[PDB]
Amino acid sequence: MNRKIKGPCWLEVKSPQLLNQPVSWCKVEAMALKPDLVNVIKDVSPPPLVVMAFSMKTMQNAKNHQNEIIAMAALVHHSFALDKAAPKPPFQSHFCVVSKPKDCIFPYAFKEVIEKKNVKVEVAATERTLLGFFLAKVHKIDPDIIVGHNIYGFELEVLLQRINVCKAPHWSKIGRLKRSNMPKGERNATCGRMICDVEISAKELIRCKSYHLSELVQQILKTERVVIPMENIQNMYSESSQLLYLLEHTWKDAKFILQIMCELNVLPLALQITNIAGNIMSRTL
Amino acid sequence: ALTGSYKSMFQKLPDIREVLTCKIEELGSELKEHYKIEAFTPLLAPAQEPVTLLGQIGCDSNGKLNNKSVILEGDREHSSGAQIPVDLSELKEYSLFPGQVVIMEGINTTGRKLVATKLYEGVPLPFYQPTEEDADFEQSMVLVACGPYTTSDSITYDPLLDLIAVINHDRPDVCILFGPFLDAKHEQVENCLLTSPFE
Repeated sequence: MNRKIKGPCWLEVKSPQLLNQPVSWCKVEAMALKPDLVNVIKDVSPPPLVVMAFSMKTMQNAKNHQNEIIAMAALVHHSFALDKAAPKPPFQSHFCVVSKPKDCIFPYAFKEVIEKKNVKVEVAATERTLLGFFLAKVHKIDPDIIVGHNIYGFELEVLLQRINVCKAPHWSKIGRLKRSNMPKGERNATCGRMICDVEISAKELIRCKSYHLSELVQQILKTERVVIPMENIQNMYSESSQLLYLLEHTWKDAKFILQIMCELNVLPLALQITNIAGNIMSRTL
Repeated sequence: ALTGSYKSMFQKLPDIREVLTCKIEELGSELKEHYKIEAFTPLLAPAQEPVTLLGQIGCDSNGKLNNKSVILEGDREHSSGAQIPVDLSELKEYSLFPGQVVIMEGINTTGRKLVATKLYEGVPLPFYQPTEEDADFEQSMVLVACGPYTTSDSITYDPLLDLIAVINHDRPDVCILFGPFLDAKHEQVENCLLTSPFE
């Protein structure tokens, strides 16, 4: 209120002091003694940002009712316009990874088939290595906006719980700020990065029978996505071909989520709504 | 407790809902304050860590309750009255019946089916605090009997006569007589063979 800041707008800071020790994972840091030292400048256009669309497959543990992440996939777009049309293709790179939770023995010659196909995929020995690789990748890509399905309620919470249980190094890599102690967290979990759930945004924009991913893709993109029941994937891990099929299906799901977000252009809508209202874009999304 | 006769035999579904949710919420507040429970969570919220859940037990179908045909129905202010099946396979010791308010600390990682892990024995109300006058009462004997006071195929009410005889002989202080006094299920009245009005 005091600085008359109305949503995302170019802010110019005078007398930027450089703090001795890093406080975040960002490339540049600055200091401000008083709030009055920073002013608002208007006549500038928004810069392009990085957008990463991610999707993962959890599985209830065989023994007793615990979710376990086994497969991850994510598409990246470094230079994503926020005022122009959604870039086509919506991405220029991606990465996927798979792992055996506790006893799902890898099918014979799995990595051999992977290298034979020469498709973009890496194999992680265990959930801990999977999460470590994911955190390293997200930090190296520093995506400003991370978009997914059911991130608000299911995906983000399970990701955080798995990271905490596995005690993966630098859990704070998810957010741009570095914190030593686990938080316990409505938005503190992803401090610095903009999480966008396609279902809530679609509910905001369009109306559908049910906002589940399959129904949304049907009503929006007029295409059908094959649903893989979680109960059938228990034996899925004993054969390389169908495991690669599952991985490619997760990649397809990530592509569908990204396409829904792009064609529904929820990002520019959020920009304009936040600018009109002046609130925090994260609260808008 | 009904000094007068009554008001109505007309029911309203929203008002019955209000009564039910008020009962659930009152029991819940009492149990929460007694057990120092951190905070309840919505029934449909998928939480990985074990989370205490409040609600009344109910039978899934219209039949007798079975050990794996049980659902939990929450309160409005926490779960909006949603229902969720509960699995008692992991639970060790329990004692449930339909419509009992419980706090269950099971783990629900999917949001569609809870699995119980511990049940909180409900806490009784405090006893009645006496006074000096109450202790100033000598021993008194109480009689209590419950009808019907006539055999299944009689109207002579001989059991009532025997009860009156014992009451006179013992001279008890206070006698409690429960109904029915002319049973509605009695074959004599169920066939409306009586020659006099019920009253």
